Amino acid sequence: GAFAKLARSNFGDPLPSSFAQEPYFEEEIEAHRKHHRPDVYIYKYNVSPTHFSLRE
Amino acid sequence: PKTVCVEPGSNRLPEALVVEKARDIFGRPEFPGKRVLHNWRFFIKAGKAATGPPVGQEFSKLGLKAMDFAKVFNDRTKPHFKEDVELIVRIQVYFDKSYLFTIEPPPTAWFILRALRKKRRETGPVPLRGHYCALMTLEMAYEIAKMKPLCWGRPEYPLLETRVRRVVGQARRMGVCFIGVDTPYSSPVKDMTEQQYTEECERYRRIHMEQYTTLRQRELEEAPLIERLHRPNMSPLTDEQIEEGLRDPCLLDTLWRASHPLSPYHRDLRERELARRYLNARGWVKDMTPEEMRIVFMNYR
Amino acid sequence: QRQIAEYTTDPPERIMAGVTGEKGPLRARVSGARLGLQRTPARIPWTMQGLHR
Amino acid sequence: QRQIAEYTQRTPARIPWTMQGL
Amino acid sequence: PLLFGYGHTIQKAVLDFYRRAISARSPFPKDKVFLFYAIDHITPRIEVTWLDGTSYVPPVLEGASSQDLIQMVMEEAWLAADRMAAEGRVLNPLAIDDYKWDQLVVFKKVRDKE
Amino acid sequence: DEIQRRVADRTCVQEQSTREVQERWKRHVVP
Amino acid sequence: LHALRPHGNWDYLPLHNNQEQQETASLELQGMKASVDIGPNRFDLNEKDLSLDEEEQVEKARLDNELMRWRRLQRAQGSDYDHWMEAETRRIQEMA
Amino acid sequence: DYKQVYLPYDAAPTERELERERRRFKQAYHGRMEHRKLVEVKEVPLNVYTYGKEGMSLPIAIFKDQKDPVIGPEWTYPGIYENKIAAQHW
Amino acid sequence: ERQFHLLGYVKWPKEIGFYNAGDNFELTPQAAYRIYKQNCDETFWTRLHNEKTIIHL
Repeated sequence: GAFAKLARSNFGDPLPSSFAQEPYFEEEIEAHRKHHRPDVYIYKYNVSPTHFSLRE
Repeated sequence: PKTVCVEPGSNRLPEALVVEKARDIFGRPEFPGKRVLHNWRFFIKAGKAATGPPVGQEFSKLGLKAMDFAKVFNDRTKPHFKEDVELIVRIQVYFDKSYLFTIEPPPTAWFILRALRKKRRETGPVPLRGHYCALMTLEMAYEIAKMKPLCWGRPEYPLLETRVRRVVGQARRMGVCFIGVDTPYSSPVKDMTEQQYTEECERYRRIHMEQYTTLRQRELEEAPLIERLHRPNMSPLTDEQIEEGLRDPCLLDTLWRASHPLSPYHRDLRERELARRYLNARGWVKDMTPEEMRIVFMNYR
Repeated sequence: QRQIAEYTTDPPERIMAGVTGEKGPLRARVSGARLGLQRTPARIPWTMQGLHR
Repeated sequence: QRQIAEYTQRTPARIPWTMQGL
Repeated sequence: PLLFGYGHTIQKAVLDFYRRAISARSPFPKDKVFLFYAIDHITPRIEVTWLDGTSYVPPVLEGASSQDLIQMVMEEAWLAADRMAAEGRVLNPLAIDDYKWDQLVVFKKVRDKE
Repeated sequence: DEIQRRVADRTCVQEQSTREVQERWKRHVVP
Repeated sequence: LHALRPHGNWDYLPLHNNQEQQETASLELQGMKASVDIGPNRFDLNEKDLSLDEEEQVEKARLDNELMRWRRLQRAQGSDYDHWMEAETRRIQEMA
Repeated sequence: DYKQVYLPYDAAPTERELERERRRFKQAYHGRMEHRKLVEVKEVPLNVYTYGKEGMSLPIAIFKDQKDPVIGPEWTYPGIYENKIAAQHW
Repeated sequence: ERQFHLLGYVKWPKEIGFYNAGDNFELTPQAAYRIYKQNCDETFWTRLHNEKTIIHL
């Protein structure tokens, strides 16, 4: 509706998209964490202020 | 009775004044390196000053102005040029509709026609007609190839001994017979005999082979970084040559074109690696010289 | 000590040492020391299973 | 005795003028 | 300066990145993009200094493409602009320009093709 | 060994910078 | 229109032939046209410089998966006896 | 047209030698293979000793100040003696 | 068992390693130390191998 108001025209496009036959997603991390995660490890697991995970 | 110069193969480079004028007119402007949209070649007379029909059609199709090209060509080519002389204009138009043109001397066919005084449709191939055209020697071909190098920044490269092969191939395709080839004897000498001329040809041939070998080795060992990236190379690089390559502005475009996977640089590298694998797979010992392996193949079919 | 480090290390090793990706530490860093392939987790997706020449 | 007897940087690129003059 | 003997995908990707940075979206990207040659056999690298002076070095590893380097640089640019806006820096906004008109020409070309 | 032999085909550097050092250490310490 | 035609001021530029002869043409006259007049000089702008949005990426991934499934189904659609014989014959002719 | 600048020799030839050289050069072979047929050459110059050896000015000039280049001796050009043997229709 | 032996994995004694509650192949610290003591000077051994041995210890 924002772009419709910007263009001063009514858009009547039906059925934009269905989800999927098997819609699978991955866990998204914060905009800064997901790229500035430090390689900090303890005995056998990764350690982050927000996540845990198995490390090898 | 007067001879210009008696020296074993010293008349290679043209006159100093004509070489300077050729470096002036036929030059290599600094190419920007942008994406090339079109590559055109035309034949334009330098004496006349007008907008050619084909170049005008090309510029109108591309939406460009032919009058600017005509003006710059008539301001750069009209002086210090003979009357009614053709020149090869190679235009490179980029995706920004910006065009850069270079001027080049007439082709070998034009040179041969001017040297033989034959006009149009006065020559034809032997398998088409059945008879040779006007007889020629392989000395006018040398003088013609003198004025057609690959780059006017270094007129000595490529070698005349290699240019003459292509120009004589073109003349033979045109349908011209020669005295040194296609004929068991050359033009006779009045002051000399046959055996003296034969032994003189032998000694001149061996000394010219020595000169050709040393000049080829020199030119192959000393080559700019652009030539190292565009052509094969097996010699070490000097610090002064590295500095000159860094001074060169086209180094960026040359490096990018060479890094392109389908470049001649990558082609030669893959060929060399394939030859290494070939030697490692079909070599008698480890230190098998490629020449020794070629001799092996020649002796063992 | 510094000379032995710089003499035993490699250019790709010193390049990929301080690098960290979106998935955390690089798989090369995590599984470069493989005490048998029975321990390796094999976390390569089906889209990445293929490898060019 | 026998052996001693035998013994005795970062530079700026040059942009072509067709790209640089503007 | 010299080109590696074996096919150097890293060198190719960095050259493509420089090409796309020269062709990047800016009134005059030549004032911000600079190329340097390292005769000391220094590995090819990129250094982006933001408006606040902070520097980012995208690690160019084996297998990374120019598109990957551009994605990394642009994500870090978004994060850096967010940091600027949070610090209180007044940033120039994105708008329509001649680069966008040329991209519209390319988009119409693609639409007419397929 | 299989890993190293399959990696060395498409490796970056063709020289023996680190592998020769490893072989030297092995030949000096192991036997 | 004849007055205000393009390159019409050239008739008034050259006041005399003396200045035109004194003006020596340089090689820079050929390269001065290889630069755009208004904008900056750019190396290339292709389809690979068109950024994709999230919905465009999803659409492209769905299209690629559909193409994969379509290829997998065409491999079985063309699995006819005569078509397989033709395919193997062409493969033999290509390898030989 | 050709312009005779200097004579390459010192002994003027005779009509009989000129005619015998022209008749000897009038015939030449074509190709080097089994399908080899003798053909006649056209446009034979009236002079053979001073046609394309030394002492002529070939009209291949491109520039105003560039005079018609003079033709030098046979040995002043490198590689011609091996070209006369290897530049054939192999 | 067929899939196990087809993929090519071996049933080691519990003193060496075993598949833990998450079916991950966990290696005994004693086994890791003995593997280190045997493969100290091999060609493939690395700083990461020493780090993982300390991790297991």
